[PDB]
Amino acid sequence: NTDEQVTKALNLSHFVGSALVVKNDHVIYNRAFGYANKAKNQRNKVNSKYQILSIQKSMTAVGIMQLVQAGKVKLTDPISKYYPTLKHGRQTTLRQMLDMTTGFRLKSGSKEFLPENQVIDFAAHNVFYYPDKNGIYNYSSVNFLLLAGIIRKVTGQSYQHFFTTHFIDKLNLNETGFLIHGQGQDATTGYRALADQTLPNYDQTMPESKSQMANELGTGQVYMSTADLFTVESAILKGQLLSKKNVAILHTRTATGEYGGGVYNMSNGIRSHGLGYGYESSIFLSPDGKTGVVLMSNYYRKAAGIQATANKIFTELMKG
Repeated sequence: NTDEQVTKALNLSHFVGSALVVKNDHVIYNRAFGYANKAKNQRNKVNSKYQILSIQKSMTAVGIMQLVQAGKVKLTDPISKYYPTLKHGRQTTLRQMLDMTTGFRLKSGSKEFLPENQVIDFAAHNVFYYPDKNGIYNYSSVNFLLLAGIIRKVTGQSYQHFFTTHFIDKLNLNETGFLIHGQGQDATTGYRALADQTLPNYDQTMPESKSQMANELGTGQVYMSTADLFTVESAILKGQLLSKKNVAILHTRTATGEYGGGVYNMSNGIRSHGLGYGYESSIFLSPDGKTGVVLMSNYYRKAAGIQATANKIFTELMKG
């Protein structure tokens, strides 16, 4: 029984959050564990909202590739086309930015809360360039912040506007939004764990300032339910937002990394993972978008990471 084996694996890892498993487009597991907000005695629910974190990068990537399908950008474009004031790494292509094969890094964003255009400007002006990292896989969030800046520049509207129109309104997502506006009903709280902690105690909540939220432009500023996250990633692989031909060009690994077009590309589908602000997010999805696992947790513990758990579940699920 899938339910017994998934529940046992989630209990063993002291899972806190919501868990979703889908096999051939049928939900075969949908359960929540522990507390959304311990002080208010609010349990996590299957439709609770959690931070998608870096999994938002897969959606920023699709936004870029939509602009490619519409003939407004090319993947061979240099970053200097969109950011003419850059001194260094000007030849870096949109393709590299999408694959995390750039030498760009932003050490930190602004300490103040800034509107989108000033976040983008802060990045363009403070980003460091390491020539040694050019062309080789290295995770660097600023790549996707700068890609969200390209969406803004090309469209003449906000990234929030792009995201709301192209995902939230488009797929009728009822548990999806930006954290900066508040989660609303069935909100979760992020909890801070210690390095060695496995057992949830809800001792410490984890702060996130409005500046931190603004600084996650394109990279990790959105909440979703498990269902909403599965809807989006499934819709992508199924050709609902972008041609399947363009999905395959986007989701192409590199010589040095599985990562390609905002996801990790494996032999048996895709993986995306997020960490931050007390949260962890994990999705594993089959190539056809019909089989996979979403775990989202508001109580990240290094010593009880949810990605290993999702991976184990997914590996078994894909055996049949």
